[PDB]
Amino acid sequence: AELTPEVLTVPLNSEGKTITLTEKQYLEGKRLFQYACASCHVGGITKTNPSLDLRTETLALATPPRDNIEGLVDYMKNPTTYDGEQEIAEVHPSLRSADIFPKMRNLTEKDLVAIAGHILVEPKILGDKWGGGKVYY
Amino acid sequence: LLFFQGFHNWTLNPFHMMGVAGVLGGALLCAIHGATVENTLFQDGEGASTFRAFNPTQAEETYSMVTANRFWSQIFGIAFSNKRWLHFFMLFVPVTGLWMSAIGVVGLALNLRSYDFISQEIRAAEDPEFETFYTKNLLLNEGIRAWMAPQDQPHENFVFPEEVLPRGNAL
Amino acid sequence: MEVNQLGLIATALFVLVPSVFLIILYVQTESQQ
Amino acid sequence: MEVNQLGLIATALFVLVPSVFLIILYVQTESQQ
Amino acid sequence: METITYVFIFACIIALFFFAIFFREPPRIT
Amino acid sequence: QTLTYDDIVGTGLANKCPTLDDTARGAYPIDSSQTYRIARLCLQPTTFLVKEEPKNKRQEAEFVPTKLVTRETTSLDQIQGELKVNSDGSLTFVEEDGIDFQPVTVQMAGGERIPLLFTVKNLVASTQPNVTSITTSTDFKGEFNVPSYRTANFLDPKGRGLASGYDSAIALPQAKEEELARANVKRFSLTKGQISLNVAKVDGRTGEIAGTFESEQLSDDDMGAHEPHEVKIQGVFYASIEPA
Amino acid sequence: AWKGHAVFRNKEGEELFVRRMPAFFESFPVILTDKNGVVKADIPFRRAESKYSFEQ
Amino acid sequence: ANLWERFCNWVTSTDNRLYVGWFGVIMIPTLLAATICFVIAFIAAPPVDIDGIREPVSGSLLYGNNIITGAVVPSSNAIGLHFYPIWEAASLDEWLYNGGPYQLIIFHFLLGASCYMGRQWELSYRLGMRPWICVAYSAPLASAFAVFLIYPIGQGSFSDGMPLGISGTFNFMIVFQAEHNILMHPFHQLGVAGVFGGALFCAMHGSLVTSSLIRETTETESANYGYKFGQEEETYNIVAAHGYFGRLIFQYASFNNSRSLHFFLAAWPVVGVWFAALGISTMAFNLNGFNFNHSVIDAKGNVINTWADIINRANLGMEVMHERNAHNFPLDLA
Amino acid sequence: METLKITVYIVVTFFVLLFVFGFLSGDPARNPKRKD
Amino acid sequence: ELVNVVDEKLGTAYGEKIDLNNTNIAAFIQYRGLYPTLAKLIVKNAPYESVEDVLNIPGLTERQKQILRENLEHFTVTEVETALVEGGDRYNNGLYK
Amino acid sequence: MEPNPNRQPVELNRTSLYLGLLLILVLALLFSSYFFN
Amino acid sequence: YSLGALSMMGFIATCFVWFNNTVYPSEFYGPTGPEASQAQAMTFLIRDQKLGANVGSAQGPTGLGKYLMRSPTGEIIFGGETMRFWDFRGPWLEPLRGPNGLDLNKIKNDIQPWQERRAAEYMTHAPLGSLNSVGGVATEINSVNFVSPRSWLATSHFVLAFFFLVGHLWHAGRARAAAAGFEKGIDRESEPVLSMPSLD
Ligand code: CLA
Ligand code: CLA
Ligand code: CLA
Ligand code: CLA
Ligand code: CLA
Ligand SMILES: CC(C)=CCC/C(C)=C/CC/C(C)=C/CC/C(C)=C/CC/C(C)=C/CC/C(C)=C/CC/C(C)=C/CC/C(C)=C/CC/C(C)=C/CC1=CC(=O)C(C)=C(C)C1=O
Ligand code: HEC
Ligand SMILES: CCCCCCCCCCCCO[C@@H]1O[C@H](CO)[C@@H](O[C@H]2O[C@H](CO)[C@@H](O)[C@H](O)[C@H]2O)[C@H](O)[C@H]1O
Ligand SMILES: CCCCCCCCCCCCO[C@@H]1O[C@H](CO)[C@@H](O[C@H]2O[C@H](CO)[C@@H](O)[C@H](O)[C@H]2O)[C@H](O)[C@H]1O
Ligand code: OEX
Ligand SMILES: [Cl-]
Ligand SMILES: [Cl-]
Ligand SMILES: [Fe+2]
Repeated sequence: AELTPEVLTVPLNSEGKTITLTEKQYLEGKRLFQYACASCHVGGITKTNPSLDLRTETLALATPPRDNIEGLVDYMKNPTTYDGEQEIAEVHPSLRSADIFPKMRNLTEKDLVAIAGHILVEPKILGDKWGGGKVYY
Repeated sequence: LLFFQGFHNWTLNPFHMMGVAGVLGGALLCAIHGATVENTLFQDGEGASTFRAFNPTQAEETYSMVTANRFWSQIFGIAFSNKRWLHFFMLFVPVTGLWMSAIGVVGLALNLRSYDFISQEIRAAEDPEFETFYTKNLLLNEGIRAWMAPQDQPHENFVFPEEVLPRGNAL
Repeated sequence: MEVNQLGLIATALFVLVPSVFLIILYVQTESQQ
Repeated sequence: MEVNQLGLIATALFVLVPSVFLIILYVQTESQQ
Repeated sequence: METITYVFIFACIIALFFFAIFFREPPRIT
Repeated sequence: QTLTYDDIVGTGLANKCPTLDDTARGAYPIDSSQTYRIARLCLQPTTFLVKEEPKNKRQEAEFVPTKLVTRETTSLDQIQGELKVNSDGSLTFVEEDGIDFQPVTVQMAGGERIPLLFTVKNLVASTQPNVTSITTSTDFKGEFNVPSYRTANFLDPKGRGLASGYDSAIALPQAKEEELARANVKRFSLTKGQISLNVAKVDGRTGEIAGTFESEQLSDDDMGAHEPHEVKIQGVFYASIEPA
Repeated sequence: AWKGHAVFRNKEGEELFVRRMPAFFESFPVILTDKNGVVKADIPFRRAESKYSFEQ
Repeated sequence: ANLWERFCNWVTSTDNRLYVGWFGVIMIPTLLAATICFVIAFIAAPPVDIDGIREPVSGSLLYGNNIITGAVVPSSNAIGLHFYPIWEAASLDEWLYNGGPYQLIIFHFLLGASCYMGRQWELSYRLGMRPWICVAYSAPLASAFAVFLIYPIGQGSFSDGMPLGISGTFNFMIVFQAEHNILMHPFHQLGVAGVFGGALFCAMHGSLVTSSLIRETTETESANYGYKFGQEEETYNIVAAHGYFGRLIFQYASFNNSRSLHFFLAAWPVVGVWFAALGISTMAFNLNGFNFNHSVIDAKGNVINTWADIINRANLGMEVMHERNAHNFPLDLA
Repeated sequence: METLKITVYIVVTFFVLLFVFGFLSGDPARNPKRKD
Repeated sequence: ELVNVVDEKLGTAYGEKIDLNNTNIAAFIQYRGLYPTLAKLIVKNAPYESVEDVLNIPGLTERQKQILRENLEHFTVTEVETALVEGGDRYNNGLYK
Repeated sequence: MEPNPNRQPVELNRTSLYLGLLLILVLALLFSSYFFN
Repeated sequence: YSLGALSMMGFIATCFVWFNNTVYPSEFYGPTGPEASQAQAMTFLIRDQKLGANVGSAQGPTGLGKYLMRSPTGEIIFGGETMRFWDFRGPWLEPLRGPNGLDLNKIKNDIQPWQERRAAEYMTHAPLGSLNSVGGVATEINSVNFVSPRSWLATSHFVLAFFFLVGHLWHAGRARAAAAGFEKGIDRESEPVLSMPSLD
């Protein structure tokens, strides 16, 4: 098995358009995920709130849907609760709270797309391992 | 090693225990005999590094058996006084232990385990407040079997759904 | 506890039988000239 | 039959304890000069 | 019976320690 | 003069209800139109008594004294709730929230440990009627809930529990279940307990009342594996009344 | 006596098969599959998120 | 001589059947205190709430255990690292419930066993020996400090010390592997090399000396009567033994210097057990054994399992099951 | 409990003082060779 | 006889739906719009005599009612099982990952 | 320390062995029924 | 004598770095072992209270309070396994403490977002990691490259303090023997034990 274009094609937005990531931005996304996110979201779970994970099916039921690149990027700019009712930037890392989350400081838009790509690609690779926790280790 | 804990409860097996005693007793004898010889050496030369004072063609003992005996009799109560018995016992201890463990493994070939103490299982089944370190180990063993068997025995095609896996609270 | 009914006799003989064997051989050694 | 649970060990020791006592004294007598 | 048996065997071992230490065959230099 | 955590820590004073000077023999006027509130109710047990079980049916089923073995972990504190003046000028206390339970283990003569969930959970306690002032003669009397001492996720040593765990004895794969059924099938008890709080000292100015209590409740039944004992708990209380 | 052969069926009428204990296992979970080895029912350990229970 | 000078001469007397000494004046009361309490606790102590969760574990013979399952249970998790002597308890029944005997035993034991090391130095000095038997003993001593004291300190509770019983020992080992992957830690691996090698070298040295015993006896008697206690002559032919073992392997693989040989027999298990003790004592601060879980990834990114991944499944099974009612939050942090 | 605490404190102090004063009591000179 | 009440409740609609009287709050993540705001309000204002009593929680906005009305098909009500509601188990039942 | 001069050798001849064993076995055979009861 | 002193100091430094968050500030060295375990109980207290839970009255599986319980001297402390670490003191936690320990009214009302961020950060940076620097428990997958400085500093200095204890014993015994004059072995002519009465 290889890391094909078809593995690397993820929904760009919610209307239906897709983007195909390169292997270089997949691997930059995994590096930037590990650097900025994996302390809480190793393997696609969430250590500090295990009820919510990074499975695509959970990201799809979020409000607004986060199961596409534009939805994931917007979360990294202005994170909300799962229903979209409260902005949670004072307790979740984001670009608007990069003063209190200093690892968010120099992330560019290409960096957020790369992280968003890694979050969407990784379940297509790992299956239920992504977001499944220790049962699937 | 972890298969034998989880499936055979091999730590509970008295033949393995005899093996452990022979291995650890062997390493103890190795350490103590070496250290005893090195610290009861006769001064046979002028160097502070004392290895040069030995010659393989010497007839004389290089260390004082009498001093070693007096030392150990006063420290530990008993001591060797026969060098031949001492060295035989050093053969005997690790060799007997390994033989004992081999006998245990032969039993485990047929799943003839020392898995459980029947009297504690009867009591634990009827008295939900009775808990021992043996009962705790059995739960650990049940975790090992369930969490490892699907990937450790892939010929079986075990599908253990997440709800059947034994887990304690939270973890 | 509900233990094996033969465990006491099995343990008592496992002790007593080789222990008395060694005692017999010890005592008759001491009595030799 | 529903017998005393200690009857076997009581009988086994009642045999074995004085029997081994006599054997010890016999054997060490034979080994004297 | 079990508890008595274990303690009995243990107590014999402690007694054997006593004899092995204080009533050993004395090491004699010859 | 008012202590901090560094003065309190390790001394055992944290397990004590606060007291009132002997001068505070006052009265707290209850205005029958105002809403009041308990800002902090603290119950400090001093005595645990357990009823014995005579195998006879008859005999004197007396409460016997027990020794605490789980150390200074016994007080309920920071309990709040509304104090609703009723029609007749009786006050009813509706427990809302706080540290309103403590597992306690006591030991009887002979070594029997008795675990109990010492609690005032969902306390609804009422006074007498016609009480315009909380006085040193007021007596709150009330009923509370005693949930199961273990909750539903608790696993026994053989891995059996209620919401989790095995439902059988896995060590005896071919034993007859029907006598293991009381140990195999876990059950969550929910019982009622009965408390009477006797006001002894009122700081009528501040609104701090203090007194004694007596509580009667069942001990733990070990998820239904055995019968619980009747336990009587006696101690002291402190409450602070505050107009909401 | 032989109690006879037990045939397990779900509420949809499909025959289930209990996965048998291998000899290695002092204890084994109760897992019921269809004829294609897909898990259809079980006796779960944690009940709270169980989807395959015999009651369900 | 005054009474103090007479007492000092008694204490340091080499004529005492068992050497007392200054370390002995500490060792003797402490070890007697630890022994007596251990024996009484092992026989008769009531159940102990080891996990601080009002779930007492029965460790003693009178409470249903046999020799194999019985233990002196570690003190309660609610106590943590707090010093819990008898006087701190409101009653003996509370001290017993909370696992008081464990703290009393291990503290007297470790103090006593430290003085056993000093006493070994002391007698060697009085006898004119070289002083380093005590250094060899520092290996098992460090191991005892590791499991009874250092591990609890780094973990924050004497409830994580090794129980004083046989099955309790096994529980300690299994949980340790679950939480630290001790098998994959090179210090434990050096420990194993220390003990397997030590038993190997014990067998080898015993066998080579026994093989090279010089004939002084007939077939009808034990060859051990060929040696007389305190004889000046060597009782075995070390040149013959070297000539055998240097042909078994090759000539330069074999010791011909008995002093070098015996130093090696000392140093191998001792250095190996030191690494084992440091292993436990460094896993006390949660620097764990090697984690290769998901180290092998294919071209797509599929995890390819290795034997380390199979170990992790076993580790998970112990981890999810151990102390099954004690955890309230997702991560096992201490 | 207080009486037990004082008894252990006394006993422990007694044996510690024996150890310290005993090692202070010319310990290097208690050896079979150089009794300086 | 002696029955496991949690196992028995899996034979009811609790086994198939979100029981508003009993189900732990994390099951509201299964459908869009419930968690944590509406889920917190539903758990707090329980018990309910029917599912449609969930539209009587006071203070709900108009869009909040519309969310609940979309999701009435996924809700059920049973008897309050004390084994599921005591200890705060509706908020944290010790299940994580 | 000088040895103890009161020490004496002990003897049991073979016939005494046979008599004693006869005694012990017959007492065993006699009392065994009562010990089992 | 110096080796004995250095060993003692090494052991003290190991404890200093492991437990002390004053001269080893957690903002530089990461949370202590106790600090992270306390930070986890706090994190889930905060999350569950935000969902509507009454944290002072929640029973855990054993009957002890799931979030809050009493220490053996009555102070209100975090529950679960972190009951062992109730003596932890840290600047992010001390504003929740009252006279009787953790104050339930301050917990309901006065947890700031900076404390919520700090608790989550500390819980996810516990000093637990593998020798190849994989962060978290031994059962964790590879992803996070983390071993806390406190773990590196404590482990190193325990190792060093121990061998320096061994060195003290080596050199103290040798200096004693060399001063008395038997460090090179027993003199064959005046072997001391042969001038002693037999023990039995
Ligand atoms: C105190 C801890 C301890 C100790 C001291 C032991 C000791 C032992 N274990 Mg036990 N074990 C333990 C804990 C312990 N165990 C625990 C907690 C478990 C979990 C249940 C186990 C699980 C376990 C299992 C599953 C087994 C053991 C076995 C044994 C025995 C191994 C003997 C041996 O040397 O094999 C080593 C191998 C040999 C001696 C064979 C000969 C090797 C040849 C000669 C080597 C040739 C090398 C060649 C020249 C060069 C190689 C190339 C090189 C590059 C490598 C020994 C008695 C084994 C046993 O009982 O066997 C009978 C066994 O199978 N143990
Ligand atoms: C060699 C004698 C000896 C020693 C060292 C100990 C040591 C101990 N006992 Mg034990 N004990 C002993 C004999 C001893 N015991 C005897 C004979 C009995 C029967 C009466 C007991 C009965 C007993 C019980 C019932 C208990 C103890 C407990 C203790 C522990 C705490 C004691 C304490 O807090 O004192 C306070 C310390 C002092 C007063 C120190 C003063 C010493 C000098 C003056 C100061 C120098 C200190 C400094 C460290 C320098 C040391 C010298 C160094 C440089 C070499 C401690 C490990 C308790 C325990 O085990 O808790 C878990 C406990 O409950 N003991
Ligand atoms: C107090 C001593 C100390 C401590 C706590 C650390 C800690 C650290 N170092 Mg540093 N470092 C040190 C001394 C220390 N180092 C020394 C002496 C050197 C020169 C070699 C370095 C050079 C160095 C480099 C180049 C790097 C680090 C890095 C690191 C970090 C990761 C280490 C790692 O992955 O280890 C891997 C674990 C090992 C290699 C195991 C070593 C086990 C030792 C050798 C056992 C010692 C036993 C004893 C001394 C000998 C016993 C013998 C017996 C017979 C008596 C960690 C913070 C890395 C980093 O992250 O930088 C930012 C990094 O790149 N260190
Ligand atoms: C591989 C060898 C090795 C390495 C790399 C280290 C490395 C380290 N050790 Mg370790 N140590 C070692 C072996 C080693 N050690 C051994 C063998 C022992 C004995 C067992 C120790 C005992 C030891 C202790 C007890 C401690 C350390 C500590 C440390 C750390 C800081 C060292 C320091 O600042 O000292 C101090 C430096 C000096 C004493 C030199 C003088 C410095 C002057 C006085 C500083 C003045 C500054 C002042 C502010 C000036 C301002 C001027 C002003 C007017 C502006 C460092 C990581 C410390 C630590 O972090 O503990 C965890 C610590 O407490 N070590
Ligand atoms: C690990 C324990 C330990 C052991 C077995 C030894 C052993 C020895 N020490 Mg060393 N010592 C140690 C730790 C140890 N030491 C430490 C940590 C230091 C730094 C403070 C020293 C400082 C030191 C000096 C200055 C000297 C020795 C010397 C010696 C040697 C001669 C006897 C003597 O005077 O001892 C003294 C014993 C100690 C200082 C401590 C021994 C500790 C054990 C546990 C006994 C403690 C008993 C105590 C009374 C218990 C208190 C209990 C509590 C409840 C109050 C002997 C080999 C002497 C020597 O001849 O060197 C050439 C010498 O002059 N040691
Ligand atoms: C009722 C109560 C309280 C219960 C008790 C509690 C409890 C839990 C009990 C423990 C039960 C227990 C004993 C279990 C262990 C059972 C067990 C595993 C049995 C093993 C049995 C068995 C047959 C094993 C087979 C292998 C085997 C033979 C091992 C023997 C190991 C052994 C004895 C090794 C020797 C150890 C040792 C300390 C020897 C010291 C020798 C010594 C004095 C050397 C000194 C010395 C060195 C020299 O170099 C010179 C020159 C001289 C002169 C000299 O002197
Ligand atoms: C811990 C300190 C975290 C770090 C670092 C990051 N996240 Fe996170 N994340 C965290 C929590 C507690 C939550 C739940 C918040 C809530 O109350 O709703 C989240 C949530 C997300 C989500 C939404 C998941 C969903 O199912 O909708 C996403 C997509 C997400 N986080 C992404 C994300 C990224 C990309 C991060 C790195 C930059 C990151 N998180 C950091 C905790 C923590
Ligand atoms: C479980 C039941 C076990 C019960 C055990 C019964 C033990 C009985 C002990 C019998 C002991 C006989 O004790 C033994 O007596 C013989 C002679 O009789 C003594 O022997 C002595 O006298 C004989 C004959 O003069 C000499 O040859 C010999 O050299 C001398 O030592 C032994 O030195 C002494 O040890
Ligand atoms: C821990 C608390 C105590 C701290 C002690 C520190 C105080 C410092 C001065 C203490 C004095 C020690 O002084 C020491 O005393 C002893 C006993 O009295 C003297 O007297 C000793 O004489 C010789 C050796 O010299 C011994 O054989 C004899 O048994 C002993 O009486 C030592 O020769 C002297 O060196
Ligand atoms: O005590 Mn004993 O084992 Ca040490 O990790 Mn956390 O704490 Mn408990 O869980 Mn796992
Ligand atoms: Cl466990
Ligand atoms: Cl926990
Ligand atoms: Fe030898």
